[PDB]
Amino acid sequence: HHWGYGKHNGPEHWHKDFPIAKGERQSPVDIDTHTAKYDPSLKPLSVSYDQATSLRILNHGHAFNVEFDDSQDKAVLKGGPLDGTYRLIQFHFHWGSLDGQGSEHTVDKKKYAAELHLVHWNTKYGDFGKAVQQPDGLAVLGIFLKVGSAKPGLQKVVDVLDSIKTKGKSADFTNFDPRGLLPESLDYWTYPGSLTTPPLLECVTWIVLKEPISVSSEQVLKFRKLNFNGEGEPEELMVDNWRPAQPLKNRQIKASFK
Ligand SMILES: [Zn+2]
Repeated sequence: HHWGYGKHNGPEHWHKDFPIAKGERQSPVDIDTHTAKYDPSLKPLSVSYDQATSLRILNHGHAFNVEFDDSQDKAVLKGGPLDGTYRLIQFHFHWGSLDGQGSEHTVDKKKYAAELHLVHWNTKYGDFGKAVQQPDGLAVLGIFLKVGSAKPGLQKVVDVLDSIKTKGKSADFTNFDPRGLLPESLDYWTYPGSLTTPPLLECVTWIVLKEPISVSSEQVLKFRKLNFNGEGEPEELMVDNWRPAQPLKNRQIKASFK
């Protein structure tokens, strides 16, 4: 027995094993566009992914991660509300069983078909493990996905999903350029939050892009064919692996645009 997204081990149950689930800076949250404050002091985001080195893709049971080599400053995020350099370590998604749900963050209560998370850690802390124990340890770039036209740069990812259908499976995944997953504009909203899966540590500085990217129905359909279960176990489709919006509490959401 362990956490998951089912009726008996879902988000509503996590607080029992991870008390911080009821914390003061939990994520995701609903972004109220009319209450978010424009902050002129916010610097533009600086994304340097030209030297990114992807290594592998694996199904860990709650989603699939594309891992990158983070032994050097190859793919980094700087600027915006960030102080220092943050290295990209992995990216993953959160999707639904239907196109009307799947994203973790919501905009004026609107849900998107999926949400992409690019996770980076503050180099000042030496490694990811130490970074998660700090309030400014991680920076996660959130991108919404809506169903429409196909996204060319995403196809490489969808075509290998068949090789990592079940929990525990991994496959070599080299030379993937994450730049093909970014929208045209880099305008964003930002707020202090947490990881959206256990251990739910409150070490994240969220950067949610205003502009979603479009993916085709066929592309998202392939995501839905993945399994939560391991090989040789009853098939349980990997869908709705998203956590519901949490109370904003004592926090303010800032916007880089007005
Ligand atoms: Zn995530």
